[PDB]
Amino acid sequence: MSKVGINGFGRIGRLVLRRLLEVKSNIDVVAINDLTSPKILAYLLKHDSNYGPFPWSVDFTEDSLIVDGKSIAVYAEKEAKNIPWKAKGAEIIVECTGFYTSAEKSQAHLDAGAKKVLISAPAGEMKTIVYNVNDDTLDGNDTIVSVASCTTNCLAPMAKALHDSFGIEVGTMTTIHAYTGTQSLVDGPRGKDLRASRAAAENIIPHTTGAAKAIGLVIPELSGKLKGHAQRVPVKTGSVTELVSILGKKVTAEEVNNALKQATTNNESFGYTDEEIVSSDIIGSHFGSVFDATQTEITAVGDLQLVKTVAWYDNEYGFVTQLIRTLEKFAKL
Amino acid sequence: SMSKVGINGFGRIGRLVLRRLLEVKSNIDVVAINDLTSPKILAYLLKHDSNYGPFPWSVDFTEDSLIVDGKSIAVYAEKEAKNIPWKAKGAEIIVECTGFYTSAEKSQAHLDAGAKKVLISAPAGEMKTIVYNVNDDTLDGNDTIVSVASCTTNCLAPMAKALHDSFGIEVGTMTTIHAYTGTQSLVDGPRGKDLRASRAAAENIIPHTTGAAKAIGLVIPELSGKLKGHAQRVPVKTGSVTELVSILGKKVTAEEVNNALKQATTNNESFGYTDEEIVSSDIIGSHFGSVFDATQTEITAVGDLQLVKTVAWYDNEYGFVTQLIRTLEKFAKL
Amino acid sequence: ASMSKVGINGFGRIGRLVLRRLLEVKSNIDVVAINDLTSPKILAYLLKHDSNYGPFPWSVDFTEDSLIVDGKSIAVYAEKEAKNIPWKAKGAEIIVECTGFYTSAEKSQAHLDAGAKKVLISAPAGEMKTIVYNVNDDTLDGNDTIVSVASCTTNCLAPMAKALHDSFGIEVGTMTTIHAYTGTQSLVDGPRGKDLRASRAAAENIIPHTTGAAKAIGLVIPELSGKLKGHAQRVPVKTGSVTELVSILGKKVTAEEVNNALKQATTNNESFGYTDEEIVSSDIIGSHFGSVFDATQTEITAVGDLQLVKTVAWYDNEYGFVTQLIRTLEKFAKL
Amino acid sequence: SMSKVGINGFGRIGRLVLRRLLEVKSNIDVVAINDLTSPKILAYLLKHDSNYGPFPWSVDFTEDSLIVDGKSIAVYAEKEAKNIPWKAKGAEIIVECTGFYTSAEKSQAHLDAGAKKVLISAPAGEMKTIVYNVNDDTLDGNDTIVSVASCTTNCLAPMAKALHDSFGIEVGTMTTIHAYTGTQSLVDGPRGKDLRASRAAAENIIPHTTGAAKAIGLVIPELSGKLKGHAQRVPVKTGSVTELVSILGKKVTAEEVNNALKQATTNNESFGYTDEEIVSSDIIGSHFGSVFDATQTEITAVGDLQLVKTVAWYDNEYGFVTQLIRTLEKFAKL
Ligand SMILES: NC(=O)c1ccc[n+]([C@@H]2O[C@H](COP(=O)([O-])OP(=O)(O)OC[C@H]3O[C@@H](n4cnc5c(N)ncnc54)[C@H](O)[C@@H]3O)[C@@H](O)[C@H]2O)c1
Ligand SMILES: NC(=O)c1ccc[n+]([C@@H]2O[C@H](COP(=O)([O-])OP(=O)(O)OC[C@H]3O[C@@H](n4cnc5c(N)ncnc54)[C@H](O)[C@@H]3O)[C@@H](O)[C@H]2O)c1
Ligand SMILES: NC(=O)c1ccc[n+]([C@@H]2O[C@H](COP(=O)([O-])OP(=O)(O)OC[C@H]3O[C@@H](n4cnc5c(N)ncnc54)[C@H](O)[C@@H]3O)[C@@H](O)[C@H]2O)c1
Ligand SMILES: NC(=O)c1ccc[n+]([C@@H]2O[C@H](COP(=O)([O-])OP(=O)(O)OC[C@H]3O[C@@H](n4cnc5c(N)ncnc54)[C@H](O)[C@@H]3O)[C@@H](O)[C@H]2O)c1
Ligand SMILES: O=C[C@H](O)COP(=O)(O)O
Ligand SMILES: O=C[C@H](O)COP(=O)(O)O
Ligand SMILES: O=C[C@H](O)COP(=O)(O)O
Ligand SMILES: O=C[C@H](O)COP(=O)(O)O
Ligand SMILES: [Cl-]
Ligand SMILES: [Cl-]
Ligand SMILES: [Cl-]
Ligand SMILES: [Cl-]
Ligand SMILES: [Cl-]
Repeated sequence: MSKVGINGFGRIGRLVLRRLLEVKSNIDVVAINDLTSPKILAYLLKHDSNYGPFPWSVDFTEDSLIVDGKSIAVYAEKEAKNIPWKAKGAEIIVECTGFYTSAEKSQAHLDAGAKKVLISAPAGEMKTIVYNVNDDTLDGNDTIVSVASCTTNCLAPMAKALHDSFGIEVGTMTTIHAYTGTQSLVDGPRGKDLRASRAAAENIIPHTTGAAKAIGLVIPELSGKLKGHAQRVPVKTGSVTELVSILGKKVTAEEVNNALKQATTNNESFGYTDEEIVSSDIIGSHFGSVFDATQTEITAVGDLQLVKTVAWYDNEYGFVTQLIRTLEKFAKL
Repeated sequence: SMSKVGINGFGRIGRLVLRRLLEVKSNIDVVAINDLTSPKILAYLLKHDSNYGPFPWSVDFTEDSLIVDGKSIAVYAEKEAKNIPWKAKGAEIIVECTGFYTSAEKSQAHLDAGAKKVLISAPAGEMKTIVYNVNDDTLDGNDTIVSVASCTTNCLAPMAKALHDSFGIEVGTMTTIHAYTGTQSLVDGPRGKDLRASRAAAENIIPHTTGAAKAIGLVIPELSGKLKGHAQRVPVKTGSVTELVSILGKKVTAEEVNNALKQATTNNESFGYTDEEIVSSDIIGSHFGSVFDATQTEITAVGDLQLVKTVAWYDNEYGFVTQLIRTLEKFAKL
Repeated sequence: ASMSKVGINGFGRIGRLVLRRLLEVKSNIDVVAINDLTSPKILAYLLKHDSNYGPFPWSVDFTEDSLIVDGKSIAVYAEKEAKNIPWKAKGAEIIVECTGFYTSAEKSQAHLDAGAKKVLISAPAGEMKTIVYNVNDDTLDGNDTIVSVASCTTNCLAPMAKALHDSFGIEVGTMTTIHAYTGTQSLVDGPRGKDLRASRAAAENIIPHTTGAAKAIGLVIPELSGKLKGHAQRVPVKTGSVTELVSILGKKVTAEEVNNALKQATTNNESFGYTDEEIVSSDIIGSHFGSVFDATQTEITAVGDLQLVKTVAWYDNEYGFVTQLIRTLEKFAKL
Repeated sequence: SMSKVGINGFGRIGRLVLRRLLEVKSNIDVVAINDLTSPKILAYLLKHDSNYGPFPWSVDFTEDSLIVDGKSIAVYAEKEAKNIPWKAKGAEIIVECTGFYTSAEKSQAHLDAGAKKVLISAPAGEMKTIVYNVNDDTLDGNDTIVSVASCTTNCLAPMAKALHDSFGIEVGTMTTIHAYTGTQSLVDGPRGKDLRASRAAAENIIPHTTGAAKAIGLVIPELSGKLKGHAQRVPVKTGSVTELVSILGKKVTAEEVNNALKQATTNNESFGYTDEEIVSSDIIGSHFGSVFDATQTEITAVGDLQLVKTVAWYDNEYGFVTQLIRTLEKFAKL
C-alpha cells in the first residue's frame, strides 16, 4: 500500500502533503476530498499564513490539483461514504476533517472502497499511536488507527521517559496552546462549548483536552493517573505542555534533565533544548515534542516533591512529522 | 408609536442593538430574538463581550427566553425568516442583522411572518438606504423595508456630504483600514469563493471589497457613480478608519477643509470631529457613526491639479449601531 | 475626615490607573504631584486616551508644569532620581512608587530624604512588610513608613492559597500564571536587560518568565514560606491574566468541597471574588477584585491516597491589582 | 579593502543584513559589529528570530566577539559612533542601522572613527539616496555617505517610476498600511514627542508620518514636490503594503497600467509582480524591495477626470534588506 487519500485538506491535511514531499516518501497522494473547488485548495496550498509559500509548483484543473507535476483528484463529498476512493484506488485514508473520529465513522471510508484509515485526532477506544513511544503495537491486521492529538504527541514522550526512569504516581498537565479552527474569530455560537464561542485572538481561553485522560491508550501503565486541560492563547501555531508529577523517587533537576537528554538522543520524534526559546522558535520543528530543560522545576517539602517538566510543540508541523512517521509504517505493514 | 421590535441575528450587531436601546432608555421594546441557538448560549454571549465588557444589566434565561434587566424576551431558533413567529409577542419592526436577508425579496419574509417593517443592518441593493443625519429626511410612511448600509457607508457618507456641500466632489476613491469581522477566517481555510477571506484574519493585512463608495448614490444622489474604493482588513478587533482621496470642485487649503468639516459636525449627534492624536482603540464605544480627524487632512497640489485626502474614524461595531438605532427610532414613528 | 496628600512616582500603566481608581471611588486622598520622565502634555495625552480602559472619565488638561484633572491641579516633575523630587513644594507625604526602579527599602528611602513620610511600592520589594489587602493588611501599623503590595500575581495567588491553607492546609504546591504582556517585555526582537526571553516580541510569542509570587508568598502568608514555587508564561493579550496552582493539601477533598470553601472565602470580600461562569480573560478586564476564583477550572487528580488539586483564578493584572493597591493605600494613609 | 564592513546597530535590520550577506555568498566580509549589549545577547538574537525562524548558519560568541559560520566578528558597545574602533579590524564601509545617525553630519562620525564610507539604512536628508534598480546608476567613486531611504521608499519608488515613465504622474498621494516596528510602543507610554508612537502597537491602527512620498525627488527628480503620503501602522509583525493614488498624464485602462507595470518588473531582481490574491504574510521573506499587485489596480473615472490607484507589497524587513545589500555590493566596488 502506497496509495493515499486525504480527507480534509485543512491545516493538518495540507501539511501532510507538504511533509510527504519534504521527505520524498514513496507514498503518492492520489486523491483529496474537501468541501470546495480545486482553485481554492490550490490557493490555500500555495499560500500559507504560518509556513510560507509551497516549496513545489501548484496548479489546478476543474477536478484536480497539479502538485510538482503530479495529478491529484479533488472531490467534494460531505459524507465520506459517497467519496469515490475506488476511482484512483485510494488505499489509506488520512482522516483530517474532525467529523469521523471513531471506528464506526471512519468505517464509511472502508465502505467507500478504502483499506485503512489513519485518523489525525483522538478517536475513542482504538489503537492510538505516538511515534517512538507505542508504534511497536501496530500490526498487519490493523485497519482504522489514531495518532491522537498534537498535545498527546507532546506529552507522551516526556511522560514515558519520566515513567521509565522514575515512575509517575499521579500527574496533571496544562498546555498553553495556539488557537485553532475549532475556536471562533468573533464572539459567537460554536455549538455547545461556551468558551469556544469567544474571540480566539483576543483572549486566554480555557479548553478541554483528553491528551492526559486518554494517555492510557499510549502508555498503559499511566492509564487513569493523569488529567489536564488547555489555555488557548493568541499565537497562530506553537504550543507548550507543562506536566506536574508526583514521581516514584526523589530527584534533582539535573537528574530529571539527564534522563530526558538520554531519552532524546538520536530520537527523531523527541528533541531537547537547554536554550531560552519562545513559541515562535518551535514553528517548523521536525519533532512531536521538544523537552525544555530550562523550565524544569522541583518543589520539595520533606517526603513530598512536585516535579514540573515542560516540553514545546509545533502543534501543526511538529505533530504532522509524527503523523507521517506513523503513516509510513502503517503503510509498510 | 410603533414600539415593538424583533431582532433577527443576535450577533455582534444584534447584541449591541439591545445594549444601545437600553443605554438610551428608548421607548422601543425588544420583545423577541431569533437566531440558531439556545437561550443559554445567547445569554452567555450577551453577558460577556470581548469588545465592550460585561453587559450593564442583569441577564438570565429560560428554556425559551432571555430575561434582561428583569424583562422577558422570547427566543426563537428559526433559520428561515418566514417561519419566525413574530406575532406571538407582537413584534412590529424587525432589525435584520443575520447577513442572510440583504435584499427586499429576502427581507420581505419577515412581513410574511407577520411583522410590519424591516430595518436591515447592511447594504441591501437598490432600496431606501439611510445614513442618519445625511438623508434620513427621505424616510416616509410608505417605507416598509429599509437599509442602513454598512459601517463603512455611515463613516464615508457624512464626510462626503460635507465635501459635496462646501466644495463639490468631482471624483474620488476610498480606502478603509478596517477591523476584522466574522465574515473573515480564523485560520487559513475556505470561506466561500473569496480567496482573500480564506486567510487568517488576525495574522494578515487582507484586501477586501466593499460597496460603500460604489453605492454612495443611494445616500448622496449627486455622487452617484463618482466614488470607488476598497478595504484593507487588519488585526484589530473593532475600530476602523476611512481615507477618501478626492478631486474637489474648488481650490482649497487644509484649514478650509477642516473648518468646513467642523461646521458640519457642530450639533451633529451622528458625526464627530477631533484634532487630537487618537488611534483606533480610542474610537471603541464611540457614539458617532463617523469622527472626522482633522490631523490627517492632506492637500497635494501641483499648479491647478489638487488631490484632497480626508480621514474619519468609526467604531464599525458600536458606532454604526448608534446610527442603526437613530434610524430605527425615526422609522418607528412614521 | 482624613485627607492625606499623595505623590505618584512613575505615571505609567499602574501610576495612571492609580489616579483613575482614586477618583472613581471618591477617595479623600488628594494626588498633588506626579513625577515621571516627560512633559505634562505627554502625560495628559496618555491619561486621556487609554488603549485598555478607554477615555478618562474626567476632564484632563495641562500647563507647562501641571495636569489639570477635573479642574484640580497636579504638579508635574521629571526627576530621574527620586532624591531630587521636590515632594515638599506641594506637601506630598505618601508616595505611590510605580517606576520599577525603587524596589527596596534603601532605594525608596530617597523619597523620605526628599521630604515625604511614607512610600507604598507597587511591586515586590524584598524583606519588608508586603500587603495583599484582605489577606494580611492587619499587620500594618502607625510605625510603618515603607511597604510593598507585591505583584499582581501575588495578589491573585495569596487569597486562593490563604483559603486552601485555612480550610485544608497546603503541604506543597507549584504555580503557573498565563499572563498578559507588560512594559518590561519587547515589541520587537531586541535587547532587554539581561533576560534573553524578555528580548523577544511579546505580541508574537509564548514567553516563559520568572516571577517571585510563589517563592516569596511567606511575606504574606507566613505558614507557607518555602512551600510554593512557580513561574509565568507571557502571552499576547494586552491585560487580563490567570493563575493556576497545583497543590498537595493536608486533607482528601472533592471539587465541590474545594469550591464551597473558596465561595465562603469570597463572601462579602471586596478583594476576592468568585465565578462559576465560563469566562475568558477579556471578561476580567476592569475587575474591581485582586483575584477571582474560577470554580469551573477546579480539578482533583487522585490515585490511592495521592491527590493533586488544581485551582485557578483570574486577575486583571492592571486594574484589578490597582484596586488592591488603592485599598491598601487608603488604610496605610490613615495610620 | 572595501570588501570589509562594519554594522552599527545589530537590530532588526542589522541582523538581517548579516543574514542576507551569507545567503547570497557575498565576497563582503563583516569584520565588526557595534551595538549596546553583550555578545551573549547578540548571539541569542541572531540565532533565534521571531519573524524568520532559526539562523541558517552556526552562531557562538566569546566575551568580545561573535563566531558566525565559523568566522569571528568583533563586537563593540560604543553608544557614540565617533568612539567605535573600526580601524582595529579594518572596517571600511559601515552599514548604519541604529536610527541615530541619519544625516551627513551625524554619520560623519564613522569617518572620523576611521572608516571610509557609510551606507545609512534609512532616509537621511539631502544626500544621495538610492533605490536599487531605480537610481543606483547615480552612485560614484567619490560618495562616502549615502542613504537607501526607507522600506516605503523602496516600495513606492519603482511603482512610481514605472508610472512616471509610461504615463506621467501629475500629482499623487500615498498611504502605506505598514507593520509595526521598534519605534512604536508595546504598552501605552512616552515615546519622545510623537504622541501616536506612544500607543500600544499591537492593539491599534496608528497613523504615522513617513517621508517616502515627500522626499521621492531624491530618487526620481522629475517627481520632486508631486507626491505626499503617510502610513497607518497596524498589528502585523512584518509585511506591509503601499497604495498610491495618482492623477496620470494619460487616460488609461486597468489592463494598460498592469501591462506597463508587468513590463517594468520583467528581469527585475528588485521589483516583483503578482496577479495572485495574496495577503501580507505571503510577502514575508520576499527577495524584492516591492511587488506590484495587479489585482488591486483601480481606475475611477468621471468624464475627463481620472484617479488611478496602484498597490505594491513589501517586506519592510527582509525585502528592504535585499535592496540594502544590492546597494552595498555596488557601493563596495566603486
Ligand atoms: N490544528 C491543530 O493544531 C491540530 C493538531 C493535531 C490534530 N488536529 C486534528 O486534525 C483534524 C483537522 O484539524 P485542522 O486544524 O486541519 O482543521 P481545519 O478546520 O483547518 O481543517 C478541516 C478541513 O476539513 C474540511 N472538512 C470539514 N468537514 C468536512 C467533511 N464533512 N468532508 C470533507 N472535508 C471536510 C474543511 O473544509 C477543512 O479544509 C482535527 O480532527 C483536529 O482535531 C489538529
Ligand atoms: N461587524 C461589523 O463591523 C458590521 C458593521 C456594520 C454592519 N454589519 C452587518 O450586520 C450584519 C450582522 O453582522 P455581524 O457582525 O453581527 O455578524 P455575526 O456573524 O456576528 O452575526 C450573525 C448572527 O446571526 C445568526 N444567524 C446566522 N444565520 C441565521 C439565520 N438564518 N437566522 C437567524 N440567525 C442567523 C448567527 O448565529 C449570529 O448570531 C451583517 O449583514 C453585516 O454585514 C456588520
Ligand atoms: N501588570 C502590570 O503592569 C503590573 C502589575 C503589578 C505591578 N506592576 C509593577 O508596577 C510597576 C510599574 O509597572 P507599569 O506596568 O506601570 O510600568 P510602565 O513602564 O507602564 O510605567 C513606568 C513609568 O515610570 C516612568 N519612569 C521610569 N523610570 C523612572 C524614574 N527614574 N523616575 C520617574 N519615572 C520613571 C516611565 O516613564 C513610565 O511612565 C513595576 O514595578 C511593575 O512591576 C505592574
Ligand atoms: N524595521 C523596519 O521595518 C525598517 C525598514 C526600513 C528601514 N528601517 C530603518 O533601519 C534602522 C534600524 O531599524 P530597526 O528596525 O533594525 O531598529 P531596531 O530598534 O530593531 O534596531 C536598533 C539597533 O541599534 C541598537 N542601538 C540603538 N542606539 C544605538 C547606538 N547609539 N549605538 C549603537 N547601537 C545602537 C539597538 O540596540 C538595536 O540593536 C532605522 O533607522 C530604521 O528607520 C527599518
Ligand atoms: O485549525 C484547527 C482545527 O479546526 C481544530 O484542531 P483542534 O481539534 O486541535 O482544536
Ligand atoms: O459574520 C460576521 C460579520 O457580520 C461580517 O461583517 P461585514 O459584513 O461587515 O464583513
Ligand atoms: O515597565 C514595567 C512593566 O510595565 C511592568 O511589568 P511587570 O509587571 O512585568 O513588572
Ligand atoms: O527602532 C527602530 C524601528 O524599528 C525602525 O522602523 P521605522 O523607522 O521604519 O519605524
Ligand atoms: Cl468600488
Ligand atoms: Cl470592509
Ligand atoms: Cl519559584
Ligand atoms: Cl508628505
Ligand atoms: Cl511607516
